[PDB]
Amino acid sequence: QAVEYACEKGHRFEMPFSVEAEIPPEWECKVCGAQALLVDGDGPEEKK
Repeated sequence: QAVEYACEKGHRFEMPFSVEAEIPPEWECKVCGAQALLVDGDGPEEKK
């Protein structure tokens, strides 16, 4: 149960969210510096 974000740097990272939340389709890249697109955001974090 973790959300997965992928930055335009090419890196993917997971962050803790609510599994009953509407996971934001994009988030700031905590890894390197970019806008990271949320992947598999069906609803639950690790729904996929």
